[PDB]
Amino acid sequence: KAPGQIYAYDIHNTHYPYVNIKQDSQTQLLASFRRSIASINPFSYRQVPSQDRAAFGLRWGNAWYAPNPYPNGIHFDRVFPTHYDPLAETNRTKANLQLIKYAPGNYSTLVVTSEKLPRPCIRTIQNYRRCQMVNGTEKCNSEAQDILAICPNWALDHMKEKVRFYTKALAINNQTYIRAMQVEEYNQGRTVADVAPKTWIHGTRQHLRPDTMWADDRYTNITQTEINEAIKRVEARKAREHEKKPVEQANVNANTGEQPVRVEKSLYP
Amino acid sequence: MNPIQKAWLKILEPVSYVINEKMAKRTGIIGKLGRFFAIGPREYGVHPINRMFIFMNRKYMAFQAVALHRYSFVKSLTHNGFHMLRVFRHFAFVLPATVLAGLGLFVYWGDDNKCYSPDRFPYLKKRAGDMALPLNSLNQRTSAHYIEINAIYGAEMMKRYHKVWENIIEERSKATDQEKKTRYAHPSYQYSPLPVVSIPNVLNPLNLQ
Amino acid sequence: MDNYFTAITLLGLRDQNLPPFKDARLQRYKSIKKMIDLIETTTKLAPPMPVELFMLNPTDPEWDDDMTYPTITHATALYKSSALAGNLFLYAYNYNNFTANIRLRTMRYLFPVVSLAIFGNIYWDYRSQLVKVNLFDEYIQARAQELVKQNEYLLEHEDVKRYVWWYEDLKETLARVHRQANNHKACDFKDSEIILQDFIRRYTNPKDNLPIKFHPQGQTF
Amino acid sequence: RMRYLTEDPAGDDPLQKTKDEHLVDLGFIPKVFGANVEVRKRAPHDKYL
Amino acid sequence: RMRYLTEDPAGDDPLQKTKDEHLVDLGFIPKVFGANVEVRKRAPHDKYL
Amino acid sequence: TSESVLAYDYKLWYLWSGVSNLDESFDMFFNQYWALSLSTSVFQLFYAVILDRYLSVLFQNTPYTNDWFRMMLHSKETALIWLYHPELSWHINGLNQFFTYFYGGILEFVYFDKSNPDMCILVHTLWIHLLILFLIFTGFVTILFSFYG
Amino acid sequence: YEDFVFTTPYFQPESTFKSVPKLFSDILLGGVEWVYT
Amino acid sequence: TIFAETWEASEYQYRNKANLKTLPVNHLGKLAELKFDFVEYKAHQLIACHLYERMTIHCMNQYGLFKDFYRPECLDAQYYFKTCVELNAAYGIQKKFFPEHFVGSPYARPVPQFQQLGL
Amino acid sequence: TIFAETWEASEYQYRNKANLKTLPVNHLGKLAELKFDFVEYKAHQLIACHLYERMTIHCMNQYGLFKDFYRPECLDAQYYFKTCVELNAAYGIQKKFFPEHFVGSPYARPVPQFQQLGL
Amino acid sequence: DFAELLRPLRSLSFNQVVDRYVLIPPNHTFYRNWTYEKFLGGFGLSYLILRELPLRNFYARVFVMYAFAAKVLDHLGNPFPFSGHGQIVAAADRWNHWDVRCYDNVMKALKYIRIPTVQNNIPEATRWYGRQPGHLLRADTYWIPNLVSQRFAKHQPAHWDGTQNMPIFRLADPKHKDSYMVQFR
Amino acid sequence: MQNTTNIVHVPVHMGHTHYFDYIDSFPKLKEGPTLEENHITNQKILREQLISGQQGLEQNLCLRNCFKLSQKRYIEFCLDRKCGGADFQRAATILGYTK
Amino acid sequence: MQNTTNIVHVPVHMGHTHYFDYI
Ligand SMILES: CCCCCCCCCCCCCCCCCC(=O)OC[C@H](COP(=O)([O-])OCC(O)COP(=O)([O-])OC[C@@H](COC(=O)CCCCCCCCCCCCCCCCC)OC(=O)CCCCCCCCCCCCCCCCC)OC(=O)CCCCCCCCCCCCCCCCC
Ligand SMILES: CCCCCCCCCCCCCCCCCC(=O)OC[C@H](COP(=O)([O-])OCC(O)COP(=O)([O-])OC[C@@H](COC(=O)CCCCCCCCCCCCCCCCC)OC(=O)CCCCCCCCCCCCCCCCC)OC(=O)CCCCCCCCCCCCCCCCC
Ligand SMILES: CCCCCCCCCCCCCCCCCC(=O)OC[C@H](COP(=O)([O-])OCC(O)COP(=O)([O-])OC[C@@H](COC(=O)CCCCCCCCCCCCCCCCC)OC(=O)CCCCCCCCCCCCCCCCC)OC(=O)CCCCCCCCCCCCCCCCC
Ligand SMILES: CCCCCCCCCCCCCCCCCC(=O)OC[C@H](COP(=O)([O-])OCC(O)COP(=O)([O-])OC[C@@H](COC(=O)CCCCCCCCCCCCCCCCC)OC(=O)CCCCCCCCCCCCCCCCC)OC(=O)CCCCCCCCCCCCCCCCC
Ligand SMILES: COC1=C(OC)C(=O)C(C/C=C(\C)CC/C=C(\C)CC/C=C(\C)CC/C=C(\C)CC/C=C(\C)CC/C=C(/C)CC/C=C(\C)CCC=C(C)C)=C(C)C1=O
Ligand SMILES: CCCCCCCC/C=C/CCCCCCCC(=O)OC[C@H](COP(=O)(O)OCCN)OC(=O)CCCCCCC/C=C/CCCCCCCC
Repeated sequence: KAPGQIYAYDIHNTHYPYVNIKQDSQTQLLASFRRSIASINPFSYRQVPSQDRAAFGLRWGNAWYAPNPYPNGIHFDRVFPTHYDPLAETNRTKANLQLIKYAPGNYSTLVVTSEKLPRPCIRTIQNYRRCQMVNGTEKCNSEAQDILAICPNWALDHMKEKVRFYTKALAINNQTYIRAMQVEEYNQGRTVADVAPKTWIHGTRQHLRPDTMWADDRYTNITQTEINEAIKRVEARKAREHEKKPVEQANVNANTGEQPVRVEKSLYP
Repeated sequence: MNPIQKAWLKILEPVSYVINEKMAKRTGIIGKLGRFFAIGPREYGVHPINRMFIFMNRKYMAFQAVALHRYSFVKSLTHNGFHMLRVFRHFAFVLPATVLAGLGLFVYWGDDNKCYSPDRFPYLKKRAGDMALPLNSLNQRTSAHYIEINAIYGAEMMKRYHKVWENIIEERSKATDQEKKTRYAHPSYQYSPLPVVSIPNVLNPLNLQ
Repeated sequence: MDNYFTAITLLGLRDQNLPPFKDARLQRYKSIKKMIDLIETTTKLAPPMPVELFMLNPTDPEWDDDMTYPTITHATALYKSSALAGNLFLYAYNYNNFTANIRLRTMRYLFPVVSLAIFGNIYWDYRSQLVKVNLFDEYIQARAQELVKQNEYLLEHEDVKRYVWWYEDLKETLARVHRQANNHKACDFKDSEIILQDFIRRYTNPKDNLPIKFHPQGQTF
Repeated sequence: RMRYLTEDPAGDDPLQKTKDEHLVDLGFIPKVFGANVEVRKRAPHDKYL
Repeated sequence: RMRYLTEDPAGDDPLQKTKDEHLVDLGFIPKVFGANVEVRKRAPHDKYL
Repeated sequence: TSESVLAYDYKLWYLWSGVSNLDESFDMFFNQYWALSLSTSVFQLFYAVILDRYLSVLFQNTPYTNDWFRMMLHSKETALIWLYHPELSWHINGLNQFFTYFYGGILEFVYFDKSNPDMCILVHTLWIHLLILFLIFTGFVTILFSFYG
Repeated sequence: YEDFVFTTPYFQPESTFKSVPKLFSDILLGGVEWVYT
Repeated sequence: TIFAETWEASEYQYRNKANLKTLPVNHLGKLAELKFDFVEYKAHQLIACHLYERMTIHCMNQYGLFKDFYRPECLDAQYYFKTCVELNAAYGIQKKFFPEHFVGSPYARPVPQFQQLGL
Repeated sequence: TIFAETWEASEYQYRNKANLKTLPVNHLGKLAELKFDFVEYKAHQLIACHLYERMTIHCMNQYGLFKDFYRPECLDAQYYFKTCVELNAAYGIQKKFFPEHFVGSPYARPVPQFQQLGL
Repeated sequence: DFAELLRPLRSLSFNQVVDRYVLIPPNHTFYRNWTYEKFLGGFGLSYLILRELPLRNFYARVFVMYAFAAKVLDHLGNPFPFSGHGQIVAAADRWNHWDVRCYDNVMKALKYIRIPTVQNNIPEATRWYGRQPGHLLRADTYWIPNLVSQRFAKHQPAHWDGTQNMPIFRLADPKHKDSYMVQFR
Repeated sequence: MQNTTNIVHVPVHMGHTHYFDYIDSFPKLKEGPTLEENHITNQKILREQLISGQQGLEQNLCLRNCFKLSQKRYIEFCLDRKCGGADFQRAATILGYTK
Repeated sequence: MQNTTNIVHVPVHMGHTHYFDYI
């Protein structure tokens, strides 16, 4: 009847790994001393949990450690506008009552959840499907009316909206299907037979050279003489390609009192 | 002075020699610092909590002696000892019973010590981070049987899926490219061979079993 | 910014570095737009498998018991034990008075009766709590095995094989995907589009009104 | 049974629900139904309260 | 012009507006329109600001 | 409600940091298959798709997909099984959709708090509470029921 | 589909290539109220 | 998916719901807290969540995973990277199936057709 | 229009709007404030706004319209009558063209048809 | 180092891994929170020994106790009582909140931070579940009518009818005829 | 909108007592049988079910468990594998799911 | 939802000054 141990216990083989995040000499020396006497030290605290004993988290000196919250620009002012920028400081300064309040969930992520419908409403749905596959849809009127009556209205609204969402997602997935299965002009008339016997590694740096000059030793033996000659050849080709240039279009956002178009920004200011 | 203070002295005996003899009189700041952290009899070293108990212990005990020292209700019933007419004899054992009940004053302090707290609503708030909950939270609950039985069920069934998963990968490895691209495929799919390439058949990328 | 690792992998950031100029660096981002629409569509063609495989149906009437977790209140049992010990110190600290003063005889006589009843309540609750915990542990283990032996057959259904064959075809398919060029255009994955289209055309019918059909046990995310 | 049949007004925020103008642009033209004025709300068996 | 083009989100309560479930039972089946995504809001002449 | 309250208490925080190998919050699958995708391999792109599907599973924190109810491939217990059978992400995404469609409500967006507070139920905290009230009661006696002067 | 019916109207695949030019719209957390004192 | 290095913040803020989180750009200041020497190109620091990924590698190369990687500059990078890809995965999904929730979408507050005005 | 003497108080309360007014029954206590003698039948006191009208007539017959009708018992009847028929006209129109505003209407919170649930 | 993390898994089979780290035999008899009691209880035990320091100057012990209080206040936070709570970061394990996993409202309060909408209201489903009345004991010595009446009441056996919601007591609702004297605020 | 607003679908009667507001009665409330009467009534059902309703039960339980599955194709698999080659419609008639 | 929330359709530039917030 031995207590159960978690996977982390087999990595360290002890319950007393004195992990302190503060990288000061006083702290790491004391931890090494405390890490060695943890077997016979009464002032020992566990950091690896077990079935029989809970544990503490990572230590920060005498206090406890927690990562800096992910940057969040949302804040709430009290006295004056602070213009809080989470990217201007490494560690987030504490929130003073008269200065700022930060957003909730210092350590939180975005997820999607769903409420659990009432148990009696679920049993009426089970009875409808069961009577459906057995007796057919046309003979499930009594089971359908029990749903509309026993299930509270807030649940019927959820059921009504689930159908509209999945109908929306169904279209969003089929539009991606259409864009994905579209045959571009550079693949017209090409099939699996015209495919090359290559794998992912054949498009990597070892087999496919990147578009940079110093990725390998290709251009390491080039001299200034060869460069001046190459500049002359590229300029020769430009004697035939520069003949064409796109025409300047009108500025759709010329009027400042008009909602501008979110047009692609220029590469450079 | 008490034994715990004497124990500190034997442990701090060498420290006292360094502070009181060397530092406490060397000169200048080292003197002010050694005379400030001197070791000796504690100035104002009394412990008011100890005294607070001694006072309240004595005052409450003098009350126990009065409340417990009462003439018997049973002896007054015969009208033969010291009591003929005692119209309030039925109050004789009220104060004694009230003092004896005081032994449970601290044993039963607060709601948690008078019942099984996990069956009470305030326990849920403590486990939710001292957070307010609706009063009916104790009823809206999922069966603990399902949570624990399903946790075991899922694992016992995965060990059997691992074996089935191996037999399937093995039988598929001995299958032709045509079979593994048409079996379980959509009826409207026309098979067109692809160029043969070297793609290993590795069960687990990580070297696990 | 979904499909992060997929996009980072297609751009080649796992083996090389992007061009240091914005013109070409941005064209390389727009070149994978087709492949993301493809790899996302492939991930939505997985066949179904029995839900009652690694998960018991929570809507089953067997779980209407709404049973609670029986626990042992160690902290409660330890406090009441320390408080009972405090009474023994109060008697010891005042032993001469309780023992020799007759005005305190009732305490000398009945203090142990009250202490035993207090101890009885303490140990009774702890003992009862311990019994209920063991009854709970032995039931969840016994009932779990009965349910395993009952639903083992579900692993013999051919849909489990169909699910694994689809997963392997996607592995071999994505293993064949490769970058064909570095012109920072969609044509850099020219041949890979045909490979993935064959995979999608192998589990769907493009010449339908809705090639991707909805079913409650399907893929949406 | 009374609290099972005790609802609040207005339900949830409609603006957090799927729009009809958006389904039309996605390729699905929604159909308009009528209100079900014939159903009477009732509480389930006592075991489910 | 900026404050003329400064609107607040969500508009007004849709529940205070005519329902489509009611028009059906009244004899008019509404037609579902799509969102007009091609219009750009602009401010009027200065005299009307 | 009105119940017993303590003078001084401690609140625990079972933080799911994901950066500590000392506890079960360490995502072993994500860190192993991520480092596996960094090395040049023929499955380099396949492992990326796997990680992206794993993140779409964490995004679905439904009653049928969450650690609170100890569901397979969502709780801390079954975090290692991802190392052997990463193909089950599709089964999960479909299972959660089946129960959500029939027995679930609307898919609502919420912020998942990784900090898991819990008030520690201790013994010495009530000793401190009695001592504070013992001082308060003694003052009541010291001021109004002291006849020593 | 697989012993399940999901009633949906006729899908129009032409809606995929719908030209929707993006328009500018900025949200200002911290702005103006209706009335001031 | 974002097919650029820069994105408009307003496009990832909600229009009919309270805004409690933003989608910030990579925190370039955390790159100066690494005490050891390393090579980082400016062409990889703007793309979402990749800077925190490369930093984690640099820290896992200089140090390991035991008793030396456990320093504040290296754990915050690992936490940021793990958190950045989770938030971006959810925002990307929410943008794919719930584009009407965000500012800039023409479906958050649909503009009616002229046939609906009765003129 | 109300075709009876009694109406359910809830049927004239708003479901999706704050309830700042009720449509109460006639205040019979105001009838005992008239000091003079009058004949009134109980069969006319429950119908909406009519009792205040008859009381106004009784007061305009006993007294006139100048310096004798200006007493609190008679002016409150004239004000109640003028106000009762104005509210009832407004509530009646709101009941005719905005029945979805009131409690008890099935369109205040429409119950969906079974075909909208997808089962 | 990534391969050093998987050393105990290479020597094991999949069935051995599950039986080892996943299918741990349930045993809910241990005092897991002893780790926190020992650590935090040491402050009180340490104060017993520290309050007896032979330091002569009273103001020198003022400095020692000021340093000792700083060590505690790093965990307790607020020195005043009935003001706040301490802050302890603990390890995450499968046994966190193990005895309250059956309750749903506890999960929502700990896990979910819901985003308020324009129609600023609590979700209707959450409000509806909240109206299902909880069970409130009849025993009441705070209302003097019950303090007298319940002394003459006969406790009769409540025979189980097969449900989990038998209202054999009063209900925690302000409108219940046996709870209207209770103030719900 | 008043925060303490509730829409009730069954009649309630509110007491008109000073300083208190509560539901004192429900119109047309019928007092059913006592807990002891229902107890005796149920024991008669359990007693008969214990004496005469325990033969041929193992088969019926397998059929009931098979019908608690999600999809129909899995039910047929459960019947053929566990219930000894039973029929879907023939088992649904035994369980009483057929009209 | 935040009370001081506004949706603007034309570009604006805010001042990055201490103690002040304006266009
Ligand atoms: C098998 C093991 C081995 C054994 C072998 C070894 C044998 C060696 C034995 C050694 C010593 C044994 C000790 C006992 C021998 C004493 C002999 C002697 O000479 O001593 C004289 C001795 C001399 O006096 P003292 O030394 O000056 O002071 C003595 C005391 O300190 C204080 O004295 P006091 O007189 O002041 O105390 C009075 C107190 C004494 O405390 C008690 O005894 C408690 C009394 C509770 C019972 C009261 C009965 C009332 C009558 C009801 C009639 C019906 C009965 C039906 C019962 C059915 C039960 C379901 O009683 C009262 O409080 C009187 C007031 C009663 C309440 C007022 C209202 C009454 C009417 C209520 C009616 C309600 C009806 C409503 C509805 C009706 C509808 C029909 O007096 C004593 O009697 C000593 C008693 C010591 C306490 C003994 C009990 C200890 C507790 C044990 C735990 C409980 C177990 C027993 C429970 C019994 C049933 C409840
Ligand atoms: C800033 C806020 C900080 C808050 C946190 C810190 C709070 C600190 C407050 C501390 C107050 C309590 C003191 C705790 C010990 C610390 C050392 C100390 O006492 O102060 C220095 C103290 C000197 O006193 P002083 O204040 O400096 O001045 C002397 C006075 O001028 C004249 O001298 P005196 O002798 O006349 O005066 C006696 C003096 C000192 O008297 C003492 O000796 C203290 C004795 C404390 C009890 C120790 C035994 C407790 C039971 C242990 C059970 C073990 C369980 C585990 C078993 C193993 C299996 C796991 O004062 C007291 O008695 C204080 C007692 C306070 C009341 C305690 C009982 C109240 C119960 C009410 C319910 C509360 C429940 C929680 C109770 C938790 C108990 C665990 O050192 C000594 O007295 C040395 C004594 C050496 C001989 C002792 C031999 C052992 C005796 C054991 C008890 C035997 C009796 C029967 C016990 C049966 C047990 C089953
Ligand atoms: C114009 C100038 C005047 C203006 C003055 C300024 C105005 C006031 C400003 C206020 C500022 C804001 C206040 C703070 C805000 C936070 C408030 C809060 O959250 O409290 C909630 C908290 C919740 O309790 P609750 O809502 O009232 O009641 C619900 C529960 O019952 C509570 O929990 P429970 O149900 O678990 O409790 C059950 C009960 C169980 O009790 C029982 O079962 C039976 C009773 C047993 C008593 C035993 C005592 C314990 C020790 C006994 C040991 C000796 C044994 C002796 C023999 C015993 C015989 C059996 O246990 C007790 O509560 C015992 C209480 C004992 C009190 C002493 C008895 C006499 C009454 C107090 C008289 C003195 C105060 C009046 C001052 C008047 C000055 C003009 O309130 C308190 O009860 C705590 C009171 C203290 C709060 C203020 C703390 C302020 C912080 C700074 C002071 C720190 C103390 C340092 C003292 C240093 C002295 C030198
Ligand atoms: C024959 C004569 C003797 C000859 C031999 C002489 C040599 C003896 C020494 C060797 C044998 C020792 C036996 C035990 C093995 C310990 C080995 C060890 O390495 O321990 C290091 C031990 C633990 O190291 P640690 O991991 O760093 O933990 C301390 C941290 O503060 C913790 O920080 P944290 O935040 O992680 O944790 C907070 C902490 C709470 O920690 C604190 O609050 C303390 C904080 C410090 C005070 C705040 C101001 C900061 C001061 C900083 C400057 C200090 C410089 C000191 C330098 C000392 C260098 C060693 O609370 C807890 O975590 C749990 C503590 C409660 C657990 C249960 C404790 C059971 C102890 C059993 C006692 C048994 C003996 C009886 C006691 C006396 C009875 C009258 O450190 C200590 O030196 C503790 C000093 C405590 C004072 C002890 C006074 C009594 C000593 C009794 C000696 C024997 C009897 C004497 C009788 C008198 C006549 C002879
Ligand atoms: C029996 O009859 C009765 C009396 O006798 C006449 C009474 O006096 C009284 C009155 C009672 C009193 C006046 C006492 C009231 C006491 C109250 C209210 C609580 C007192 C609380 C304190 C003094 C604070 C104590 C704080 C703590 C215990 C928290 C920190 C922990 C500490 C200090 C101890 C560490 C814990 C451990 C388990 C280790 C134990 C250590 C030891 C035993 C070492 C002992 C060392 C030596 C040198 C003896 C009653 C009610 C009575 O019924
Ligand atoms: C002389 C004895 C006096 C004792 C006091 C008198 C009253 C006695 C009252 C007895 C009541 C007993 C009821 C049962 C209470 C249950 C206690 C409990 O649950 O503890 C459990 C638990 C066991 O751990 P698990 O393995 O996880 O649990 C397995 C369960 N079988 O025990 C503990 O919590 C450990 C701590 C025990 C109490 C504190 C121990 C320290 C005592 C302090 C004084 C000793 C000073 C000297 C110590 C030497 C240090 C070098």
